[PDB]
Amino acid sequence: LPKKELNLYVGMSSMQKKWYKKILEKDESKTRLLNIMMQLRKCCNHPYLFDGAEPGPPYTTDEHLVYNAAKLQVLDKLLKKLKEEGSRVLIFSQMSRLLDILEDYCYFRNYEYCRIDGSTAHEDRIQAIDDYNAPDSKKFVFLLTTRAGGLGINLTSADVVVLYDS
DNA sequence: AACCGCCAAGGGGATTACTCCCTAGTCTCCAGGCACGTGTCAGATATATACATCCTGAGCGTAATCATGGTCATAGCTGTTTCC
Repeated sequence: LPKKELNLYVGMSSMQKKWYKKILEKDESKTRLLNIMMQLRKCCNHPYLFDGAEPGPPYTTDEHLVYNAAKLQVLDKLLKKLKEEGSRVLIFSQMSRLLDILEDYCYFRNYEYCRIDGSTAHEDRIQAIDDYNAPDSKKFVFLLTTRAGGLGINLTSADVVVLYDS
């Protein structure tokens, strides 16, 4: 059985277009751009990563996060579809900090999962893998990094794997 | 949460060649600024008064202390009662 591949070209969120211009035109201000590569990469990845895109002193946790994000709207659609389809999904990303927001947004949707990140533990890696690969595991999603997570482990219990970033 | 390894990629510091035009040296020139006389004014001088202010009690207020009274507690005395 082969594998399918689709590249979900989604438009960059209009809400963060303010800050994306604020990065291109150097408009928010008075910070580093020593690696314009990464700065645009983080804005390409997620807006709240720039330390002030989340204005709330209580830091509200609601649909605004998926609202202000370009990708998570398609993610929310695909998570709803794959939940009914029973697809056991794996998510890969580069920024461990971004995964915190996904961990927070996983809490919002109340999914079971296990978060493996660079330098979590030794026994925690084993146990989180076991719970995810446990038979009939309801851990519908699985947070994982890119350069720390997928270098030899087998996840045949899963079928669909999604990249947040390239 | 520092440390350390790791990872790729712009980024700008380095190097080479060249051009050029601006500053240097000279040189001609002259009036600006510096010495050189001089009066006048604004600080210095010399009193006198006005005033602030400190000093030390003139006195006044305040509290601290001793005096003084009243009051209650306890002890002593005796009268009453009951018992043999």
